[PDB]
Amino acid sequence: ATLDSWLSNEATVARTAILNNIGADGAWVSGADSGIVVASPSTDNPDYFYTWTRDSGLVIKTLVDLFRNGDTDLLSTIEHYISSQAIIQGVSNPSGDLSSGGLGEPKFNVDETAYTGSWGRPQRDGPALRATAMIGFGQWLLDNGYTSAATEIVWPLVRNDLSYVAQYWNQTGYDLWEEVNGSSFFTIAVQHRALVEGSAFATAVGSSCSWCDSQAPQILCYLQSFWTGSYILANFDSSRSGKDTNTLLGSIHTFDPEAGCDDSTFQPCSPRALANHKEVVDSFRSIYTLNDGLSDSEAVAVGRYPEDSYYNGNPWFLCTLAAAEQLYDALYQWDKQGSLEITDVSLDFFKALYSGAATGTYSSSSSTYSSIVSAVKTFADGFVSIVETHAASNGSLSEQFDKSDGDELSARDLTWSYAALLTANNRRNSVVPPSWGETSASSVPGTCAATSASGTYSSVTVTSWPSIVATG
Ligand SMILES: *[C@@H]1O[C@H](CO)[C@@H](O[C@@H]2O[C@H](CO)[C@@H](O[C@@H]3O[C@H](CO[C@H]4O[C@H](CO[C@H]5O[C@H](CO)[C@@H](O)[C@H](O)[C@@H]5O)[C@@H](O)[C@H](O[C@H]5O[C@H](CO)[C@@H](O)[C@H](O)[C@@H]5O)[C@@H]4O)[C@@H](O)[C@H](O[C@H]4O[C@H](CO)[C@@H](O)[C@H](O)[C@@H]4O[C@H]4O[C@H](CO)[C@@H](O)[C@H](O)[C@@H]4O[C@H]4O[C@H](CO)[C@@H](O)[C@H](O)[C@@H]4O)[C@@H]3O)[C@H](O)[C@H]2NC(C)=O)[C@H](O)[C@H]1NC(C)=O
Ligand SMILES: *[C@@H]1O[C@H](CO)[C@@H](O[C@@H]2O[C@H](CO)[C@@H](O[C@@H]3O[C@H](CO)[C@@H](O)[C@H](O[C@H]4O[C@H](CO)[C@@H](O)[C@H](O)[C@@H]4O[C@H]4O[C@H](CO)[C@@H](O)[C@H](O)[C@@H]4O)[C@@H]3O)[C@H](O)[C@H]2NC(C)=O)[C@H](O)[C@H]1NC(C)=O
Ligand SMILES: C[C@H]1O[C@H](O[C@H]2[C@H](O)[C@@H](O)[C@@H](O[C@H]3[C@H](O)[C@@H](O)[C@@H](O)O[C@@H]3CO)O[C@@H]2CO)[C@H](O)[C@@H](O)[C@@H]1N[C@H]1C[C@H](CO)[C@@H](O)[C@H](O)[C@H]1O
Ligand SMILES: *[C@H]1O[C@H](CO)[C@@H](O)[C@H](O)[C@@H]1O
Ligand SMILES: *[C@H]1O[C@H](CO)[C@@H](O)[C@H](O)[C@@H]1O
Ligand SMILES: *[C@H]1O[C@H](CO)[C@@H](O)[C@H](O)[C@@H]1O
Ligand SMILES: *[C@H]1O[C@H](CO)[C@@H](O)[C@H](O)[C@@H]1O
Ligand SMILES: *[C@H]1O[C@H](CO)[C@@H](O)[C@H](O)[C@@H]1O
Ligand SMILES: *[C@H]1O[C@H](CO)[C@@H](O)[C@H](O)[C@@H]1O
Ligand SMILES: *[C@H]1O[C@H](CO)[C@@H](O)[C@H](O)[C@@H]1O
Ligand SMILES: *[C@H]1O[C@H](CO)[C@@H](O)[C@H](O)[C@@H]1O
Ligand SMILES: *[C@H]1O[C@H](CO)[C@@H](O)[C@H](O)[C@@H]1O
Ligand SMILES: *[C@H]1O[C@H](CO)[C@@H](O)[C@H](O)[C@@H]1O
Repeated sequence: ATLDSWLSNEATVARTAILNNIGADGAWVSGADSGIVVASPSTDNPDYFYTWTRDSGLVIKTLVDLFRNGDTDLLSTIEHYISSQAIIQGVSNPSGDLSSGGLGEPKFNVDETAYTGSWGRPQRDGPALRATAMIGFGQWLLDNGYTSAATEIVWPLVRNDLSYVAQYWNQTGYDLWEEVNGSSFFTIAVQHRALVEGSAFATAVGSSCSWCDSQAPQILCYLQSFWTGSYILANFDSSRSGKDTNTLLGSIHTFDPEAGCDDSTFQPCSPRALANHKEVVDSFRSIYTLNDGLSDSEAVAVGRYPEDSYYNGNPWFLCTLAAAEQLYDALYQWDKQGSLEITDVSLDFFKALYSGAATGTYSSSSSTYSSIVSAVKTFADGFVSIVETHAASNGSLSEQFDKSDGDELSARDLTWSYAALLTANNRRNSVVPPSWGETSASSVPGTCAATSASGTYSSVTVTSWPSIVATG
């Protein structure tokens, strides 16, 4: 259809736009140092001309996955990013130094200097996201015979971030939206993932991560507290409803293609994540004029949380895309398992799309399965069509689009918007990321403990990169 063709062209635009926003040769961000991912080229109203640890880590993980799938030209970009982080980790900033909390700093200036003004800090998701981005590249290096680069450059950088996560996971901080000082779902979810794949990577390079091992099960134990019985609470210490796309992002960014529909890790197809999907998406149905007249079986424009007032509270391209991505992931999981189960917890999600839905197990050859997957795919594509409808004529994607008229607003050419388009398109095409080991990390301890483990910190100096030749 036109969505299919639009997506193919948009994937090309998205890749180009991301590169334009990375220093020091990116066309839109002159001034940014080598390997520095800039959030948006907007220098004023709003000023997003900074580098955030979260946006950078999410964008680089996307590029690493494209690279591993054959986009070999991205090699230099990834190397520059890793080199830049060896420096950033050691930059003294308002959150502290390398070994005293500095790794939790949310953003830095594009020239690698500290941002010293007031900001919601620290944001503890950053080190976890950066670790996940680097581990993926480290895995490729190991697999392709560049052991020294993996052991001497990547591992030591990752070791710093993993130590930060194990030491401070059980402390409050700001959420991914940089507004709530408390304990956040997305953050705890990505931290659990990071420690698990961090331990595997440490073993692979001939080292160890005892703090990853002792803390991962405890983070998972705590993660269970976020389930309210009807949806996933986005944050503790908040007065809001708790319905927030923060939870959809937590699910899609911790999606493991080898995982079943596991409730303990909130996988995309788990009953808990499906129930949550409907609760979150439904919260935007009556608050945006853009959604007027749409039925419960139709996709709608999705924002961050219903109480949002940032730029008056509007839908976000990356949030609308996350709503579609969780469903593409679920379709993949059901297909791989050869069945789909409907439980009392997820019944409402299914009933809204297929009125004949009833609890039970449906094999992939059954009529019910066929009806449900068709309806889910159409629903998911619906979210992507809304994005297509409001993207600029040349493919530009801003941070937000107007709740009433759909015009683009806030930061223009937002790097994260482009990465979210790339991942949603990939999942739609059944292109999935490497597994992180969820199948051996979904067991919940019988008793949760408020605890931590201190790892180790050491400054890394990147002398040089071996002449890596990527072909495939
Ligand atoms: C698809 O097509 C679109 C349309 O062409 C493409 O988007 C355009 O892309 C160009 C870049 O190629 C952007 O140019 C920059 O513009 C800003 C100014 O932007 C503001 O003003 C614009 C014009 O307003 C006037 O005209 C319009 C239309 O007639 C009218 O509506 C308005 O009322 C007014 O009369 C606005 O259009 C623009 O709006 C957009 O952005 C908003 C905020 O993000 C957003 O909310 C809106 O929805 C809208 O999207 C906005 O209000 C210039 O400041 C900027 O200039 C810098 O960069 C150029 C090089 O690109 C350089 O020559 C300049 O010297 C300057 O350099 C500084 O900034 C750079 C980073 O941006 C940095 O690298 C430099 O080192 C330097 O930085 C230093 O100085 C700054 C000083 O503040 C400091 O902060 C730094 O720290 C540092 O010291 C560009 O000229 C267009 O804005 C943009 N247009 C739109 C509509 O988005 C799109 O890219 C295409 N997509 C694809 C995939 O191809
Ligand atoms: C450090 O780790 C320890 C160990 O894991 C953490 O301790 C656990 O903390 C959770 C969260 O506080 C706690 O769960 C609460 O248990 C209470 C009963 O024992 C519940 O009454 C409480 O209810 C809230 O959460 C429900 C979902 O579980 C919601 O349905 C309900 O509406 C409540 O949420 C509202 O109220 C809270 C107030 O707590 C508010 O913050 C929310 O925004 C919302 O308005 C919880 O279920 C566990 O009992 C604790 N476990 C142990 C062993 O002590 C500790 O929190 C961690 N600290 C940090 C900073 O990470
Ligand atoms: C770029 C972010 O801009 C906003 O965040 C600022 C906000 O404007 C400030 O007012 C202040 O917010 C404080 C509240 O005023 C106060 O009531 C209480 O909530 O504490 C907060 C924090 O001190 O600081 C924050 C920054 O911490 C906006 O609200 C954020 O959502 C914006 N973040 C987005 C952009 C960024 C880069 O692309 C993304 O990483 C992030 O996920 C986005 O949400
Ligand atoms: C998640 O991982 C646990 C082990 O930690 C398994 O028991 C479970 O079945 C799922 O694979
Ligand atoms: C599954 O595994 C976890 C550790 O990963 C245990 O804590 C739990 O008790 C169960 O054996
Ligand atoms: C947190 O608590 C655990 C036990 O609950 C310890 O093993 C750890 O050293 C830290 O004190
Ligand atoms: C993490 O925090 C615990 C306290 O909960 C300490 O015991 C540990 O040494 C580390 O600092
Ligand atoms: C936690 O504690 C260890 C020692 O117990 C330190 O090496 C680490 O830097 C952090 O302070
Ligand atoms: C923690 O452990 C690392 C790795 O052994 C040391 O290099 C560091 O100095 C600290 O003692
Ligand atoms: C801690 O570890 C780093 C990484 O190997 C070294 O660069 C530093 O000198 C210290 O031994
Ligand atoms: C590790 O940290 C030191 C400062 O302690 C820096 O000089 C180095 O560049 C790296 O960031
Ligand atoms: C990397 O190594 C250099 C020395 O070669 C240190 O100065 C730096 O702090 C980091 O340990
Ligand atoms: C690259 O190699 C030099 C060799 O002298 C080290 O000093 C530096 O710390 C980095 O590992």
